[PDB]
Parts: sequence; structure tokens; C-alpha cells
Amino acid sequence: EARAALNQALEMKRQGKREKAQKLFMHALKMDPDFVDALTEFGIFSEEDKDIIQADYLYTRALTISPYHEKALVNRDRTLPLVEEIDQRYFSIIDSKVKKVMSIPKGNSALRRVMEETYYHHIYHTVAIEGNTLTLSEIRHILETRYAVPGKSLEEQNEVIGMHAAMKYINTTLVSRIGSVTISDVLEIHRRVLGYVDPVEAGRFRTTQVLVGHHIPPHPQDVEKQMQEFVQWLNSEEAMNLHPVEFAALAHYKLVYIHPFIDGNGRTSRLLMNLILMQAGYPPITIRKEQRSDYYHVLEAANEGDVRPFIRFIAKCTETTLDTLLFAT
Amino acid sequence: SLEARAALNQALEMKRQGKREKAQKLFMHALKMDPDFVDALTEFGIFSEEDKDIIQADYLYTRALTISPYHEKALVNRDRTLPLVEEIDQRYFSIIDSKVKKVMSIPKGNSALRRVMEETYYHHIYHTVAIEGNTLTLSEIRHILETRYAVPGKSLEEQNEVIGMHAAMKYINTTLVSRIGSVTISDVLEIHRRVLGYVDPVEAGRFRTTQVLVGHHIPPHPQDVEKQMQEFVQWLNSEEAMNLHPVEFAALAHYKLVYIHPFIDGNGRTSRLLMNLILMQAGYPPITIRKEQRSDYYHVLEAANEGDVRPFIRFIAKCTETTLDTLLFATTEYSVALPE
Ligand SMILES: Nc1ncnc2c1ncn2[C@@H]1O[C@H](COP(=O)(O)OP(=O)(O)OP(=O)(O)O)[C@@H](O)[C@H]1O
Ligand SMILES: Nc1ncnc2c1ncn2[C@@H]1O[C@H](COP(=O)(O)OP(=O)(O)OP(=O)(O)O)[C@@H](O)[C@H]1O
Repeated sequence: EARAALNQALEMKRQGKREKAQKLFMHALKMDPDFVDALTEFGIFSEEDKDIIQADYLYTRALTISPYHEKALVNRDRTLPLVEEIDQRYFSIIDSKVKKVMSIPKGNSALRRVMEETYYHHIYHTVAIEGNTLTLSEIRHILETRYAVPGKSLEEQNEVIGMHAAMKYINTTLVSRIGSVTISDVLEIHRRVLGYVDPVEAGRFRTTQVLVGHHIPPHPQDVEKQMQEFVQWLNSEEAMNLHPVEFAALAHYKLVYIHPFIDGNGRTSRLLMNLILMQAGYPPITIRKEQRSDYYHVLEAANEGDVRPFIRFIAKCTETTLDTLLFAT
Repeated sequence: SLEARAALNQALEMKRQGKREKAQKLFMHALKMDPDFVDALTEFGIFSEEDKDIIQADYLYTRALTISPYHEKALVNRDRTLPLVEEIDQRYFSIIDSKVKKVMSIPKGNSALRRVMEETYYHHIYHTVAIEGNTLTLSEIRHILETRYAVPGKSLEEQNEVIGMHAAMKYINTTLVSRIGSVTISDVLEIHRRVLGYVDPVEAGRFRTTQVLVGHHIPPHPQDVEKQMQEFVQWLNSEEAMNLHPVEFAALAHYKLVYIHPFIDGNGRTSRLLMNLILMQAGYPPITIRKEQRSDYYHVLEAANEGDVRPFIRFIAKCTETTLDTLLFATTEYSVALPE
């Protein structure tokens, strides 16, 4: 019961429980996730395994519940600047790999092959996370030939066509264009993303209220005003001062939070993310299909107070993209 | 100008000696060299009445007078045939009206009618997409709409045309048919938005921005298209249009939209749908311009552009009859062949 599982895990730490300590710490927070002592003690336990980022999260969560909790505050005050350095140090590692892909001359036969294949790779994964059953070979066939695939839903194949049209529009019209991003530009991306599936709802705002896991987004009445504030933030001086990868990740989150469409919210958000990156001089990033579980958890964590685990998750995806380019080239 | 005044005379002397088929071919060749040859129209009009073809004869005389108003030989013939054709045409609408009453006489929930009304829905889709060069079969179009799975080795654009139509008819049958009040420019765009939405979601429900050729027809410039549609919907809701016979009003509404050609694509499909909305609002079943009538469908549209729209109005009335003939036949066929 309450305050029971922690002590079991805490005495196990003295013994050297190893996995047995962790399992009980996880079970203790399963019964009560707002148990301030279980967070602080599991935070201390995390630093023993050199996991300072996880520890800082647990302390920050504990203080959001109990601001004046001494044991958590004295630990956070130490880790707060330490993590800020670790995070900034990770962005500088990414910035060096981004410079190493720009160092490669345009016209390289190796890069052309990768940039081509990774375009289809991005489409496969962005549709696969939302439960599209089409393979990479099938998605290649759809876009190359424009003939339908045997024994597969027309809705699934129109999702693929919708994405290709949306990226073509971005890469052509938006990426290079001078000036601010408008509410019109966001609708125009969605109009292509969902146009071939639902031509009625494509490029028009959500009219009904919906549940997204455990997230209840703004009411259709408010959605319009939420988007006017969102585009104002995108063009704000504050947002320009942020590191591209962070600004991209925050732009992503704020759109999936507002959830202004009946469908294509995740897809439009992942596209808008890449527009921010490509406008700042970063290649298009792919949140892979197998990262669906993680992708949601960091979005859950973002809703409850701390957005950083999401910002880090995007930066990790950014690195794996850059790693794939430099390797394949 | 006597390039084919020898071809007329050639055909005319052939008529005297008999030369039934030989006369026609030369009359057709005479109008091929000069289609605005007033004597070739009037003489071929006289020739037509000999085969009891008064409708064709009246067309030729009316065409001749549009070129040469005061041409005596044509005028004396037209003055006779003008009221005669008006009677023949009105008599055809009364034949249709009796067959429309005979489909309403059939009970509301008849099991035989339900089967036909279902099959003819897919039949209408097959033909409306087939005329514009869609290669999908009837069985394939049934599979698309029933299962919502794609067809092997056929373009996604062709299959999205089928989905676009089904959505457009569903919207019409549900929202528009039963709705009280006037038809608006918004309603026309909303039909097109579904018709073309699954193929071209960008241009769906938005007016033509560029100028295009349609066979030998140059439609109003994109600048004027908006005003042409405001006058079109004003005519649709006008008292004059309500006084016209449903089949004529349907056919004229069809023509005026394909004339204006206010979209990049889906002009014919939107027109054929709007036609059926007029008919169904007046209490007529949805009519199908079949795929094999593509050649005829264009000729009567050409004929309409040059002055006389009646051949089109008659072409729609003929399609209306063949629809009603198919329903009454199949319904009586199934009544015996099905249980109940
Ligand atoms: N708890 C959450 N809070 C906020 N956003 C979330 C949450 N879980 C998932 N999301 C985001 O919203 C999407 C889920 O929305 P939903 O399930 O309605 O749409 P989908 O069909 O999965 O994808 P799409 O929005 O691309 O059509 C995810 O793809 C993700 O980007
Ligand atoms: N000479 C003509 N004058 C007026 N309208 C014509 C003429 N020829 C064809 N049309 C109309 O235009 C339609 C064909 O237009 P067009 O060839 O641009 O489109 P499509 O792709 O064949 O068909 P849709 O309009 O259904 O997409 C015909 O169905 C008819 O309604």
C-alpha cells in the first residue's frame, strides 16, 4: 500500500538488489506516481548508475508536486545546471554532424542514392506509426508507377499519395520562401496530407471534441485562437533564439497538443517539424515506426509538466538520421 | 462560290432517278465542303421529309434561316414544320410522363425494385466515368465501393474517380434532393469538391484559373466564370425555368454548365449529377448517359453551340426513356424471378 513498496526497494538498495531495487521502485510509482519520496529516492538511485538526466526528471517532478520538499530541492539545485550543460553539449555534437553533411559536395552519386531512398523511408515510418500496413516496396510502387497495390485498402494508399504531395509542396513552396509562417501554410500542408483520404475535412479545423490517449485538447470554439497564438510563437523572437532541434521539437509538441484537425495531426506535426529544421539548415528527420511506444511516453511526460524528454527524443532521432547519411555516404 | 454546288446537283439529280443511299452520301459530302451552304440544307431538309424524318428536316431549315433569314424556300418549309415538331416533342414528353407515373405506381418497398435501384446506381457510376476514358469495369467499380480495397493493375486516379462520384451522389441524395429552397453556387462547388476531391484535392471546389479548349468550344475566361455562374444559379431558381418541362430544364441546366466549363476537370460529371438533382427534385429517377453514346453526346453539344439546343434536349429525353424502359422491364423481370 501507500509508502510500503519504497522501503522494500530502499532496504534492497543497501543489500545490492540491482534489478530487484529498480523493479520495486517502478512498482512503488505504479501504485502512486505522485509519491514525492519514491521520486527523490529513485532519483538518488539513478545517479549511482550515472543516469543524471533521469534523476533530474524525477527531482523536477517531485518539486512540481511538493515545491518545498528539502531532500529533492538540494538535489535539483545541483543537477539543474549540470543537465542544461549535458543537453547543450548534445546539440553541439549534432551541430558538428550537420556541418559534416554540408561539407559533402552537392552532386555526389552516393548522397543522391541515400537522399532518394530516405525520402521513401520517411513516408513508410510517418504512416506506419498511425497503423498503415503498406511495406516500403509497396510505397515505392505507389509513388513511382501511380498504380494501386493488390489486396490493400485504398485509404492506406491515399495516405501515401497525400504525404508525397505534402512534402513536394513544402520542399518547393515553403522551405525556400521568405517571411513568416502563417495559419494558411499549416492548413495547406494538411489539405494535401488528408486531401486524398477525406477531401471534405482536408484544410478545415476540427468541429467536434475528441480524446487522445489521456489528453483532452482545446474545444473546437478555442482551436482557432490557439493556432493564431501558435503561429505568433513560431514567428516570435523568443522561438528564433532557441536551438533549431529544440524549436522544431516544441513546434511539433504544441501542434499535437492543440490537435486542430479530426485526422493527420501527427503527420502534419512531423512535416511542420522538418520544415523548421530544413529552414534552419538540417536534413528531414524520421521518427521510426518501432519508436511509437517511446514517442507517446515522452508526449505523456510533456503534458504533465516536463517537455525536455521529448526535446531529447527528437535530438536522438536527429542524430540517427545524420548517422545514417554520413555512414551510407 | 460553287466548290460543292456540283455536289448538291450531283445528289439532287440522283434523287430524281432514285439513288436512295447515293443521294445521302453526296448530300453529306456537299455540307462537308461548305456546312453554311443554305441550298444544301433546304434541299437535304426536303429529302429528309420523304423518309418521314420531320425532326431532322426542321433542324436543317432552322440552320439555313440562321445563316440566310429571308431565304424563301427554307422559310415556307420552316413555317409548316415549326409547330409540327413542337407537337412531336411535347408528345414525346407526355410518353415519358406516363412511364414516370408507371414507376411511381410500383409499391414503395418492392423487393424487385430495391434490387434494380441498387444495381442501376453502380451502372450510373460505370457510364459517367467511362465516357471520360475510365478503364474500370462494372464488377471492379462494385468491388471498390463494397470492399474499399484497391483493384490490381489499375491507376489509383481512376479508382479515386469512382470514390469521388459515390461521395458526390450520397451528398446529393442526402443533403440536396430533399432540402427546401433555392440551389446556390455553394451547392455546385460542394458537389465538385466530392467528385474531384479524391483525385485533385487542391482544385476540388475551386473555379478554373486558366483558359482551355473543349473540342472546338472556347469557354468564358476565368475572370468572367464567377459572374457566369451567378447568372446560371439565378436562371436555375428563375420562374421561367420552373415553367419548363423537367426533362428540358434538366437538359438546359446540363448544357449551360458544360458551356461555362467552370472547373479544370469534372465539368461533365458535375453537369450529369446536377441534371439528376433537377430530375429527382421534380420526381424523375436518376438518368444514365451510356458510354457508347459518347460520339452522339458530343455532336448534339456541338449542334447546341452553333444555334439549335433541341437535338440535345431530345438526346436527354431519349436517355430518360431508356432509363425508365430498363427499370419497368427489370422490375417485372425480377417480380417473377425473385421470392415475394
Ligand atoms: N497523449 C498525447 N498527447 C498529445 N499528443 C499525443 C498524445 N499521444 C499521441 N499524440 C500525438 O497525436 C497523434 C495521435 O492522434 P490520433 O490518434 O488522433 O491520430 P493518428 O491517426 O494516430 O495520427 P494522425 O494525427 O497523423 O492522423 C500521435 O501521432 C502523436 O503525434
Ligand atoms: N463542343 C462542346 N461544347 C460544349 N461542351 C462540350 C463540348 N464537348 C464536350 N463538352 C462537355 O465537356 C465535357 C468534357 O470536358 P473535358 O474533356 O475537359 O473533361 P473530361 O475529363 O473528359 O470529363 P469531366 O468533365 O467529367 O472531367 C463533356 O462531357 C461535355 O459535357
